[PDB]
Amino acid sequence: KMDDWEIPDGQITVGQRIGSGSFGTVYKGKWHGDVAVKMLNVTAPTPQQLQAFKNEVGVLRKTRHVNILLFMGYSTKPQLAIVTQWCEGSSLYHHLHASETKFEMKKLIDIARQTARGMDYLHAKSIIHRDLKSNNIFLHEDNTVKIGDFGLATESGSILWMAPEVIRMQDSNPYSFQSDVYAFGIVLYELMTGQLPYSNINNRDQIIEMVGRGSLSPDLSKVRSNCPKRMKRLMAECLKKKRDERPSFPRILAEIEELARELS
Amino acid sequence: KMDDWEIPDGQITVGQRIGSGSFGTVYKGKWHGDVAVKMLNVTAPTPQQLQAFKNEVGVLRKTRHVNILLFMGYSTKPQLAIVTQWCEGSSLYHHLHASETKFEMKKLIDIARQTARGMDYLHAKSIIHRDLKSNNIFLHEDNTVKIGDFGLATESGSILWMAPEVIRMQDSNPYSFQSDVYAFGIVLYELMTGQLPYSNINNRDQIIEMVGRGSLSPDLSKVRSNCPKRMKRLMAECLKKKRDERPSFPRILAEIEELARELS
Ligand SMILES: Cc1ccc(C(=O)Nc2ccc(CN3CCN(C)CC3)c(C(F)(F)F)c2)cc1C#Cc1cnc2cccnn12
Ligand SMILES: Cc1ccc(C(=O)Nc2ccc(CN3CCN(C)CC3)c(C(F)(F)F)c2)cc1C#Cc1cnc2cccnn12
Ligand SMILES: [N+]
Ligand SMILES: [N+]
Repeated sequence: KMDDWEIPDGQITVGQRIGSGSFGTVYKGKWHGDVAVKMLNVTAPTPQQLQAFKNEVGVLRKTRHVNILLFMGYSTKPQLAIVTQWCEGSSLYHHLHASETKFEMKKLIDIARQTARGMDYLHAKSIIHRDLKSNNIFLHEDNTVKIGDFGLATESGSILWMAPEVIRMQDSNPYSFQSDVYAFGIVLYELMTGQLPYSNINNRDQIIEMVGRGSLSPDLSKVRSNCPKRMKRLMAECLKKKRDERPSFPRILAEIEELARELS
Repeated sequence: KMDDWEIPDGQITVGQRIGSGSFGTVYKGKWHGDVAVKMLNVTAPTPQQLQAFKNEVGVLRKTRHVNILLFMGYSTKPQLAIVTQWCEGSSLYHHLHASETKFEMKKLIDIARQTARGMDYLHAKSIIHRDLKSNNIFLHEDNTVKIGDFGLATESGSILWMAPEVIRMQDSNPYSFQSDVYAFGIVLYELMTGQLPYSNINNRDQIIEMVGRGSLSPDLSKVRSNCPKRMKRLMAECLKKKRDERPSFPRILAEIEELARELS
């Protein structure tokens, strides 16, 4: 039952504020070591806010994997809050797009590989991320990928990871395993090029229209010269405009693991 | 309910055998990346073996902390098995007592600190380890302590970590939070001296008798010259012959965290 992960009031020490976001405000904290606490920052949660809290706790409780941010518990007083492990360092987004760090290809592949492990796990439990993007991939201790859904803005933007069908939305719910695969394709692009797609287009509404219609797609000729050819091909497959031509994660993971195994 | 963490048959790939032990046989495996699988290696589990399996799953399910080995799931077919994350490297025992590695003091303190985090967490949930010893402290990636209860023999032996009251056993069940604190004291000794206590005594039965009676205790004059004085004092307190003079983990952890914070 849910109360097994309830942390009684008074035990958590809230420290430095990290950021407010779409899912609450995040702090560093102490509770049997370092933790992160995401607070619903709100005077009277409505029943919808309560349901959403419950939903996040419910899904996080189903995850036990080294590449999924570790859920540790929740509290309902002093306020609504979710507690996770504390990750040191910063996001993949931060490393690629807003830092002097340039990773070696082995490391780039290892990041890809870990990210694929996490996603394969989530898909195996029928969990659809919907917000996979480099800013939701934390490089804990610069080494271990932790996927989360942090809701913190970068230093929609996020429309860069959306599959064509997600942008078009001609049915109610266009999200799927295959849409997460597309987003993962865009993370691969980021890794293998160092860049965000469509850097030479300055109108987010044209990017939206054009990706939706199939007239614009990421320029794969930009991948670095030492990107393995099978990586570039997998990326192309993850980015297929037609949802059902994209591969599934078990195959994605196996093929990346094969690339990583060869580079010693 | 328990079945939420059941992994269906066929999904796990069992690889290299690691060791048989007191709690089953351990293999490296693949399941959405690397895992360890501990197999009950047995043709017809008795009801006691089944209960013990359930007990291990039940306790491991209550743990979500970065310094407790991550439980991931179990199977009941092909055989009884528990699945955890795969730890790279080796045990603390291995590093201190059977390797060329000599750690710096900062690192030794950080190991102490992480181990204290894990133990404080387990005690906060009323979990008594009973087998805390350096061979049950894994240094994952040489950096992150993962406490488990692996049951694998080293390259009782384990009587070295037993508090006097545990050896004497004048009541049925001499185990407690305070007995885990003593064992942690002996891990501190290992860290700060590089050695097992009582290396100049070759009769395990005399060590047993004498620790039980209070006539023999670890020689703390052996700690390395750069061991902080407050560390040496905490170790002395964790090793108190009288159970109730030993500190609790919240205090143990706070004082180690204070030592670690000062060394930058
Ligand atoms: C305190 C906290 C609480 C919660 C979460 C959080 O990630 N929530 C989460 C919600 C849902 C899902 C899965 N769903 C996605 C939606 N989808 C519709 C359904 C499936 C997942 C996922 F991991 F499974 F992806 C995570 C993160 C933080 C953090 C933190 C933290 C830790 N270190 C640092 C360092 C700097 C900054 N922050 N930080
Ligand atoms: C597959 C597997 C399954 C289970 C366990 C296991 O640790 N079980 C466990 C049972 C009980 C308890 C707590 N109780 C102690 C008793 N006490 C009476 C009650 C409280 C805990 C603890 F972590 F909480 F301590 C752990 C470990 C392995 C492993 C592995 C593995 C992973 N990487 C490697 C690399 C090399 C070798 N092995 N390996
Ligand atoms: N990082
Ligand atoms: N290690």
